[PDB]
Amino acid sequence: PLPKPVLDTNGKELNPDSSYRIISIGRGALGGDVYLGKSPNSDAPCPDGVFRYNSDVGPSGTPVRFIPLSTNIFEDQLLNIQFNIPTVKLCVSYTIWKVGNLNAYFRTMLLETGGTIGQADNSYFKIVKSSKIGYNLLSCPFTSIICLRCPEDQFCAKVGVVIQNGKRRLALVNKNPLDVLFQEV
Amino acid sequence: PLPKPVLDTNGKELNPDSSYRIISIGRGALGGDVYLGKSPNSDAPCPDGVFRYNSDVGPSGTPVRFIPLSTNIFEDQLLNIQFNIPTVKLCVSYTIWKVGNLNAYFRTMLLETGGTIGQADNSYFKIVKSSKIGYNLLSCPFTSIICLRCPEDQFCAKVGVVIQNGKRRLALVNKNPLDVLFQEV
Repeated sequence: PLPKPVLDTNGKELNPDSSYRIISIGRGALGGDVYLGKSPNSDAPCPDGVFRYNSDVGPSGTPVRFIPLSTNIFEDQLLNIQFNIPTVKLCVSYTIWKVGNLNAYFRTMLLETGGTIGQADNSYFKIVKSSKIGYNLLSCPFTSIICLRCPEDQFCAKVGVVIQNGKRRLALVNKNPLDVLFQEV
Repeated sequence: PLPKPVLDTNGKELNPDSSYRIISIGRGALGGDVYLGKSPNSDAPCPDGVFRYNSDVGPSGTPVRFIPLSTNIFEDQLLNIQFNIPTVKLCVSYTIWKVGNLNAYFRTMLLETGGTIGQADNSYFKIVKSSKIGYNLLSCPFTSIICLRCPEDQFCAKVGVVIQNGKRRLALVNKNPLDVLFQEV
Protein backbone atom coordinates (compact mmCIF):
# COMPACT_ATOMS: atom_id res chain seq x y z
CA PRO A 1 0.00 0.00 0.00
CA LEU A 2 0.99 3.67 -0.52
CA PRO A 3 -0.15 6.85 1.22
CA LYS A 4 -2.44 8.62 -1.22
CA PRO A 5 -2.35 12.43 -1.28
CA VAL A 6 -5.56 14.40 -1.05
CA LEU A 7 -6.18 16.56 -4.10
CA ASP A 8 -7.80 19.91 -4.44
CA THR A 9 -10.36 21.04 -6.93
CA ASN A 10 -7.57 21.64 -9.48
CA GLY A 11 -5.76 18.32 -9.02
CA LYS A 12 -2.77 19.81 -7.15
CA GLU A 13 -2.05 17.80 -4.00
CA LEU A 14 -3.06 19.40 -0.70
CA ASN A 15 -0.41 21.60 0.85
CA PRO A 16 -0.06 22.45 4.60
CA ASP A 17 1.23 25.91 3.64
CA SER A 18 -1.91 26.64 1.64
CA SER A 19 -5.57 27.50 2.45
CA TYR A 20 -8.75 25.87 1.11
CA ARG A 21 -12.46 26.43 1.11
CA ILE A 22 -14.43 23.28 1.85
CA ILE A 23 -17.05 23.31 -0.86
CA SER A 24 -19.91 20.89 -1.46
CA ILE A 25 -20.51 18.62 -4.44
CA GLY A 26 -24.23 19.39 -4.28
CA ARG A 27 -25.36 22.47 -6.19
CA GLY A 28 -27.60 25.46 -5.51
CA ALA A 29 -30.01 24.93 -2.65
CA LEU A 30 -28.29 21.55 -2.19
CA GLY A 31 -25.01 23.48 -1.85
CA GLY A 32 -23.13 25.76 0.54
CA ASP A 33 -19.56 26.10 1.81
CA VAL A 34 -18.28 25.29 5.29
CA TYR A 35 -17.70 28.38 7.49
CA LEU A 36 -17.22 29.63 11.05
CA GLY A 37 -20.43 30.76 12.75
CA LYS A 38 -22.06 31.41 16.13
CA SER A 39 -23.81 28.56 17.90
CA PRO A 40 -27.19 29.83 19.20
CA ASN A 41 -26.85 27.94 22.48
CA SER A 42 -23.13 28.40 22.98
CA ASP A 43 -21.71 30.46 25.81
CA ALA A 44 -18.29 30.94 24.19
CA PRO A 45 -17.17 34.56 23.85
CA CYS A 46 -16.24 33.82 20.25
CA PRO A 47 -17.88 32.27 17.21
CA ASP A 48 -17.33 28.56 17.78
CA GLY A 49 -19.44 26.58 15.31
CA VAL A 50 -18.69 24.75 12.09
CA PHE A 51 -21.54 25.30 9.61
CA ARG A 52 -22.13 25.10 5.84
CA TYR A 53 -24.31 27.71 4.13
CA ASN A 54 -27.85 27.10 2.89
CA SER A 55 -27.08 27.89 -0.76
CA ASP A 56 -23.87 28.18 -2.81
CA VAL A 57 -25.25 31.41 -4.29
CA GLY A 58 -23.89 33.90 -1.77
CA PRO A 59 -20.91 34.15 0.60
CA SER A 60 -17.94 31.81 0.12
CA GLY A 61 -16.58 29.62 2.87
CA THR A 62 -14.17 30.40 5.65
CA PRO A 63 -10.78 29.09 4.53
CA VAL A 64 -9.05 26.32 6.47
CA ARG A 65 -5.64 24.76 6.62
CA PHE A 66 -4.75 21.15 7.38
CA ILE A 67 -2.09 20.01 9.83
CA PRO A 68 -0.98 16.41 9.33
CA LEU A 69 1.11 14.37 11.71
CA SER A 70 3.78 15.70 9.34
CA THR A 71 4.45 16.18 6.55
CA ASN A 72 2.00 15.55 3.73
CA ILE A 73 -1.77 15.55 3.80
CA PHE A 74 -2.79 12.00 2.94
CA GLU A 75 -6.11 10.15 2.84
CA ASP A 76 -7.11 8.17 5.93
CA GLN A 77 -4.59 9.86 8.25
CA LEU A 78 -5.19 11.87 11.42
CA LEU A 79 -4.90 15.60 11.07
CA ASN A 80 -6.09 18.89 12.46
CA ILE A 81 -8.25 21.42 10.69
CA GLN A 82 -8.13 25.12 11.44
CA PHE A 83 -9.98 28.14 10.14
CA ASN A 84 -7.48 30.43 8.53
CA ILE A 85 -8.81 33.94 9.13
CA PRO A 86 -7.74 37.04 11.07
CA THR A 87 -9.36 37.21 14.47
CA VAL A 88 -10.21 39.55 17.36
CA LYS A 89 -8.07 39.53 20.49
CA LEU A 90 -10.34 37.22 22.46
CA CYS A 91 -11.00 34.68 19.66
CA VAL A 92 -7.51 33.63 18.57
CA SER A 93 -8.06 30.34 20.42
CA TYR A 94 -11.42 29.61 18.80
CA THR A 95 -10.17 28.60 15.42
CA ILE A 96 -9.01 25.01 15.56
CA TRP A 97 -11.66 22.44 14.77
CA LYS A 98 -12.78 19.98 17.39
CA VAL A 99 -15.67 17.70 18.16
CA GLY A 100 -17.85 18.71 21.16
CA ASN A 101 -19.50 16.87 24.04
CA LEU A 102 -22.44 14.58 23.50
CA ASN A 103 -25.52 16.60 22.57
CA ALA A 104 -28.61 14.76 23.88
CA TYR A 105 -31.04 16.51 21.53
CA PHE A 106 -29.17 15.50 18.35
CA ARG A 107 -27.75 12.27 19.79
CA THR A 108 -24.36 13.14 18.35
CA MET A 109 -21.36 15.42 18.78
CA LEU A 110 -21.28 18.71 16.92
CA LEU A 111 -18.32 20.28 15.22
CA GLU A 112 -16.90 23.35 16.93
CA THR A 113 -13.74 25.36 17.28
CA GLY A 114 -11.53 25.73 20.35
CA GLY A 115 -9.41 22.68 19.65
CA THR A 116 -5.65 22.10 19.90
CA ILE A 117 -2.93 20.85 17.58
CA GLY A 118 -0.95 17.66 17.88
CA GLN A 119 -2.73 16.27 20.92
CA ALA A 120 -4.59 12.98 21.45
CA ASP A 121 -7.94 14.69 22.18
CA ASN A 122 -11.05 15.48 20.07
CA SER A 123 -9.36 17.60 17.42
CA TYR A 124 -8.40 14.88 14.95
CA PHE A 125 -10.02 14.28 11.63
CA LYS A 126 -9.35 12.33 8.42
CA ILE A 127 -9.98 13.05 4.77
CA VAL A 128 -11.24 10.03 2.84
CA LYS A 129 -12.85 9.33 -0.53
CA SER A 130 -16.63 9.48 -0.30
CA SER A 131 -18.78 6.48 -1.23
CA LYS A 132 -20.76 8.68 -3.65
CA ILE A 133 -18.89 11.68 -5.08
CA GLY A 134 -15.62 13.13 -3.78
CA TYR A 135 -14.39 13.52 -0.22
CA ASN A 136 -15.70 12.82 3.25
CA LEU A 137 -14.41 14.24 6.54
CA LEU A 138 -14.01 11.72 9.34
CA SER A 139 -13.88 12.55 13.04
CA CYS A 140 -11.72 10.40 15.32
CA PRO A 141 -12.43 11.63 18.79
CA PHE A 142 -10.87 9.97 21.84
CA THR A 143 -7.56 8.84 20.33
CA SER A 144 -6.39 8.31 23.94
CA ILE A 145 -8.86 5.54 24.48
CA ILE A 146 -8.63 2.03 23.10
CA CYS A 147 -11.65 1.25 21.00
CA LEU A 148 -11.78 -2.57 21.45
CA ARG A 149 -11.28 -4.42 18.16
CA CYS A 150 -11.67 -1.28 16.09
CA PRO A 151 -9.51 -0.30 13.09
CA GLU A 152 -6.29 0.59 14.87
CA ASP A 153 -8.16 0.64 18.20
CA GLN A 154 -9.73 3.90 17.13
CA PHE A 155 -13.29 5.19 17.20
CA CYS A 156 -14.01 7.00 13.95
CA ALA A 157 -17.25 8.35 12.55
CA LYS A 158 -18.49 10.16 9.47
CA VAL A 159 -19.10 13.92 9.42
CA GLY A 160 -22.48 15.12 8.18
CA VAL A 161 -25.03 17.82 8.94
CA VAL A 162 -27.87 18.38 11.40
CA ILE A 163 -30.22 21.32 11.36
CA GLN A 164 -29.79 23.63 14.35
CA ASN A 165 -31.87 26.81 14.29
CA GLY A 166 -32.47 26.25 10.60
CA LYS A 167 -28.76 26.24 9.87
CA ARG A 168 -26.60 23.40 8.60
CA ARG A 169 -24.36 22.32 11.46
CA LEU A 170 -21.56 19.85 10.88
CA ALA A 171 -21.77 16.86 13.17
CA LEU A 172 -21.09 13.16 13.47
CA VAL A 173 -23.67 11.18 11.47
CA ASN A 174 -24.43 7.63 10.39
CA LYS A 175 -25.75 8.16 6.86
CA ASN A 176 -25.46 10.94 4.27
CA PRO A 177 -21.92 12.17 4.77
CA LEU A 178 -21.19 15.63 3.50
CA ASP A 179 -19.43 15.14 0.14
CA VAL A 180 -16.84 17.84 -0.29
CA LEU A 181 -14.10 19.27 -2.39
CA PHE A 182 -11.18 21.49 -1.44
CA GLN A 183 -10.93 24.66 -3.52
CA GLU A 184 -7.60 26.39 -2.88
CA VAL A 185 -7.68 30.11 -2.29
CA PRO B 1 -23.26 -19.49 20.09
CA LEU B 2 -25.38 -19.08 23.26
CA PRO B 3 -25.94 -16.09 25.54
CA LYS B 4 -23.95 -16.77 28.69
CA PRO B 5 -25.42 -15.59 32.00
CA VAL B 6 -23.32 -13.55 34.37
CA LEU B 7 -22.82 -15.24 37.72
CA ASP B 8 -22.52 -13.83 41.17
CA THR B 9 -20.04 -14.67 43.85
CA ASN B 10 -22.15 -17.70 44.81
CA GLY B 11 -22.67 -19.08 41.30
CA LYS B 12 -26.36 -18.06 41.06
CA GLU B 13 -27.02 -16.27 37.77
CA LEU B 14 -27.49 -12.50 37.96
CA ASN B 15 -31.05 -11.39 38.56
CA PRO B 16 -32.57 -7.98 37.59
CA ASP B 17 -34.78 -8.14 40.70
CA SER B 18 -31.74 -8.47 42.95
CA SER B 19 -28.97 -6.13 44.22
CA TYR B 20 -25.19 -6.67 44.16
CA ARG B 21 -22.06 -5.12 45.53
CA ILE B 22 -19.31 -4.80 42.94
CA ILE B 23 -16.32 -6.18 44.77
CA SER B 24 -12.71 -6.46 43.63
CA ILE B 25 -10.63 -9.58 43.09
CA GLY B 26 -7.61 -7.81 44.59
CA ARG B 27 -7.27 -8.03 48.35
CA GLY B 28 -6.52 -5.62 51.20
CA ALA B 29 -4.84 -2.42 50.06
CA LEU B 30 -5.25 -3.78 46.52
CA GLY B 31 -8.99 -4.06 47.26
CA GLY B 32 -12.09 -1.91 47.75
CA ASP B 33 -15.73 -2.00 46.64
CA VAL B 34 -17.42 0.27 44.11
CA TYR B 35 -19.60 2.99 45.70
CA LEU B 36 -21.35 6.32 45.12
CA GLY B 37 -19.28 9.36 46.13
CA LYS B 38 -18.87 13.11 45.61
CA SER B 39 -16.67 14.34 42.79
CA PRO B 40 -14.41 17.14 44.13
CA ASN B 41 -14.81 19.22 40.98
CA SER B 42 -18.44 18.45 40.27
CA ASP B 43 -21.15 21.07 40.49
CA ALA B 44 -24.01 18.56 40.79
CA PRO B 45 -26.27 19.07 43.81
CA CYS B 46 -25.97 15.35 44.51
CA PRO B 47 -23.20 12.79 44.88
CA ASP B 48 -22.46 11.85 41.29
CA GLY B 49 -19.25 9.83 41.15
CA VAL B 50 -18.47 6.14 40.78
CA PHE B 51 -15.52 5.22 43.03
CA ARG B 52 -14.02 2.10 44.63
CA TYR B 53 -12.61 2.29 48.16
CA ASN B 54 -8.91 2.31 49.02
CA SER B 55 -9.02 -0.87 51.11
CA ASP B 56 -11.51 -3.74 51.49
CA VAL B 57 -11.12 -3.43 55.26
CA GLY B 58 -13.85 -0.92 56.00
CA PRO B 59 -17.19 0.13 54.47
CA SER B 60 -18.89 -2.17 51.94
CA GLY B 61 -19.96 -1.01 48.51
CA THR B 62 -23.07 0.77 47.40
CA PRO B 63 -25.37 -1.88 45.94
CA VAL B 64 -26.37 -1.76 42.29
CA ARG B 65 -28.89 -3.40 40.05
CA PHE B 66 -28.55 -4.27 36.37
CA ILE B 67 -31.11 -3.51 33.68
CA PRO B 68 -30.66 -5.56 30.51
CA LEU B 69 -32.35 -4.94 27.20
CA SER B 70 -34.67 -7.54 28.74
CA THR B 71 -34.79 -10.05 30.21
CA ASN B 72 -31.68 -11.80 31.48
CA ILE B 73 -28.30 -10.35 32.36
CA PHE B 74 -25.87 -11.91 29.89
CA GLU B 75 -22.19 -11.38 29.12
CA ASP B 76 -21.30 -9.00 26.30
CA GLN B 77 -24.74 -7.35 26.15
CA LEU B 78 -25.71 -3.71 26.66
CA LEU B 79 -27.25 -2.87 29.99
CA ASN B 80 -27.73 -0.13 32.52
CA ILE B 81 -26.29 -0.03 36.00
CA GLN B 82 -27.94 1.82 38.86
CA PHE B 83 -27.08 2.37 42.49
CA ASN B 84 -29.79 0.82 44.58
CA ILE B 85 -30.03 3.00 47.69
CA PRO B 86 -32.59 5.33 49.27
CA THR B 87 -32.01 8.93 48.33
CA VAL B 88 -32.80 12.53 49.30
CA LYS B 89 -35.47 14.46 47.41
CA LEU B 90 -33.05 16.23 45.09
CA CYS B 91 -30.85 13.19 44.26
CA VAL B 92 -33.34 10.61 43.00
CA SER B 93 -32.08 11.32 39.46
CA TYR B 94 -28.40 10.91 40.33
CA THR B 95 -28.35 7.18 40.63
CA ILE B 96 -28.10 5.68 37.17
CA TRP B 97 -24.58 5.11 35.93
CA LYS B 98 -23.30 6.97 32.92
CA VAL B 99 -20.04 7.95 31.30
CA GLY B 100 -19.18 11.69 31.39
CA ASN B 101 -17.71 14.18 28.94
CA LEU B 102 -14.10 14.03 27.88
CA ASN B 103 -11.85 15.03 30.78
CA ALA B 104 -8.71 16.69 29.35
CA TYR B 105 -6.61 16.13 32.48
CA PHE B 106 -7.15 12.34 32.54
CA ARG B 107 -7.58 11.99 28.76
CA THR B 108 -10.61 9.78 29.34
CA MET B 109 -14.24 9.82 30.41
CA LEU B 110 -15.09 9.27 34.06
CA LEU B 111 -17.91 7.23 35.45
CA GLU B 112 -20.72 9.21 37.03
CA THR B 113 -24.39 9.03 37.87
CA GLY B 114 -27.24 11.00 36.32
CA GLY B 115 -27.86 8.59 33.47
CA THR B 116 -31.09 7.23 31.96
CA ILE B 117 -32.51 3.80 31.23
CA GLY B 118 -33.18 2.27 27.86
CA GLN B 119 -31.81 5.10 25.76
CA ALA B 120 -29.06 5.14 23.12
CA ASP B 121 -26.85 7.58 25.08
CA ASN B 122 -23.84 7.16 27.43
CA SER B 123 -25.50 4.95 30.03
CA TYR B 124 -24.78 1.54 28.50
CA PHE B 125 -22.30 -0.94 29.82
CA LYS B 126 -21.41 -4.63 29.36
CA ILE B 127 -20.25 -7.32 31.72
CA VAL B 128 -17.54 -9.54 30.25
CA LYS B 129 -15.03 -12.10 31.50
CA SER B 130 -11.74 -10.46 32.42
CA SER B 131 -8.48 -11.49 30.75
CA LYS B 132 -6.94 -12.12 34.18
CA ILE B 133 -9.38 -13.05 36.96
CA GLY B 134 -13.16 -12.64 36.87
CA TYR B 135 -15.26 -9.88 35.36
CA ASN B 136 -14.65 -6.61 33.56
CA LEU B 137 -17.12 -3.76 33.05
CA LEU B 138 -17.22 -2.32 29.55
CA SER B 139 -18.53 1.12 28.63
CA CYS B 140 -20.23 1.59 25.26
CA PRO B 141 -20.88 5.28 24.98
CA PHE B 142 -22.40 6.79 21.84
CA THR B 143 -24.60 3.89 20.72
CA SER B 144 -26.31 6.41 18.41
CA ILE B 145 -23.20 6.87 16.36
CA ILE B 146 -21.79 4.41 13.86
CA CYS B 147 -18.29 3.44 14.82
CA LEU B 148 -16.87 2.60 11.34
CA ARG B 149 -15.85 -1.06 11.05
CA CYS B 150 -16.16 -1.66 14.77
CA PRO B 151 -17.74 -4.73 16.40
CA GLU B 152 -21.39 -4.07 15.64
CA ASP B 153 -20.53 -0.48 14.68
CA GLN B 154 -20.06 0.25 18.35
CA PHE B 155 -17.35 2.06 20.29
CA CYS B 156 -16.59 0.11 23.45
CA ALA B 157 -13.85 0.53 26.00
CA LYS B 158 -12.66 -1.07 29.21
CA VAL B 159 -13.48 0.36 32.64
CA GLY B 160 -10.59 0.93 35.03
CA VAL B 161 -9.48 3.43 37.66
CA VAL B 162 -7.71 6.79 37.75
CA ILE B 163 -6.68 8.61 40.88
CA GLN B 164 -8.63 11.81 41.48
CA ASN B 165 -7.92 13.59 44.77
CA GLY B 166 -6.29 10.42 46.03
CA LYS B 167 -9.45 8.42 45.45
CA ARG B 168 -10.03 5.58 43.02
CA ARG B 169 -12.34 6.87 40.31
CA LEU B 170 -13.81 4.52 37.74
CA ALA B 171 -13.06 5.58 34.20
CA LEU B 172 -12.39 4.36 30.69
CA VAL B 173 -8.86 2.90 30.47
CA ASN B 174 -6.61 1.06 28.04
CA LYS B 175 -4.77 -1.33 30.35
CA ASN B 176 -5.44 -2.77 33.83
CA PRO B 177 -9.20 -3.22 33.83
CA LEU B 178 -10.81 -3.44 37.20
CA ASP B 179 -11.41 -7.16 37.82
CA VAL B 180 -14.63 -7.59 39.73
CA LEU B 181 -17.12 -9.94 41.23
CA PHE B 182 -20.78 -9.45 42.05
CA GLN B 183 -21.68 -10.29 45.64
CA GLU B 184 -25.46 -10.39 46.07
CA VAL B 185 -26.89 -8.60 49.06
